[PDB]
Amino acid sequence: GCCANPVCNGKHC
Repeated sequence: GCCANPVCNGKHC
């Protein structure tokens, strides 16, 4: 997942 990523958190999470 990419929810741990600062931006992808709010993107794909």
